[PDB]
Amino acid sequence: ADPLTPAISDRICKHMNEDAASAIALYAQVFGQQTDVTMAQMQAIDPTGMDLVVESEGGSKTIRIEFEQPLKDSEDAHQVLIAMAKQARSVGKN
Amino acid sequence: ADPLTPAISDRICKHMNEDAASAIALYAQVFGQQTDVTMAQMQAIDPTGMDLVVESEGGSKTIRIEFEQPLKDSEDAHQVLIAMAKQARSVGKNSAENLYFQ
Ligand code: HEB
Repeated sequence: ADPLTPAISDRICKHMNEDAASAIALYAQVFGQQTDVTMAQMQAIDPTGMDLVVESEGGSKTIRIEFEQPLKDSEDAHQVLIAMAKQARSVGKN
Repeated sequence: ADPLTPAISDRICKHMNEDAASAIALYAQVFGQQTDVTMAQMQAIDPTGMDLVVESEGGSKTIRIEFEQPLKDSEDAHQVLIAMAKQARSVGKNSAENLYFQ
C-alpha cells in the first residue's frame, strides 16, 4: 500500500518495462490513440496519470495518459493497470 | 532483496494467479510437460522450486517444477519467473502438428 512516490514510480516503470512491455504498447495503441507502434516504455507514473515513450514511424514521441480516477497507493495503480490491459487486449484482437 | 519466506510465497502466488494465470499454464505445458492444460494455479514457491495445481479435463494434478539454480531473494525469483515465461512462450511459437502425407 505504498504511496506513489517517485522512487515507487521508477520501480513500477522498471518492472513494467520488462514484464509487461506488451501491455505498454497496447496502452499507447488503444488509450494513447497511437498508430504503428513499434515499442513503448513507461517513463513515469503519478496519482493523476502516466507518461509513455512511444516509438512510431522512426519517431520517439512522449505521450501522457490521464487516469479517469486519481490513484492513491501502489495497490490502486496495480488494479487500474491490470484492468486497462484487459480492456486494451479485447479491443486489439477485434 | 526479501528472502523467500512462506509469507512472500503466498504473496507471489496470489499476484501470479491474478495477473499471470496465462504464464502459469505455460509453465505446466512446457516445463511440466503437461498436454491440454485447462487452468494452472501456483500453490507455493521456495528457493528450490515451485508447486503448481494443473487442471486438465478434470485432472487436478499437483506437479513440482525444480529450478535449475536455487533462488536467492525475491528479486532473483522475479527474474527467474519472467525468463521462464518468455522461454515458455518462445517454445510455444515453434508449434507442433501431426504430420500426414498427400
Ligand atoms: C505494480 C505492482 C506489481 C508488483 C509488485 C508485481 C510483482 C511481481 N510480478 Fe508482476 N505484473 C504487474 C504488476 C506488478 N507485479 C503488472 C501490471 C503486470 C501486467 C500483466 C499483463 O501483462 O497484463 C505484471 C505481470 C507479471 C508477469 C507476467 C508477465 C508475462 O508476460 O509473462 C509475471 C510473470 C510477473 C511476476 C511478478 C513477480 C514475481 C513479482 C514479485 C516481485 N508479473
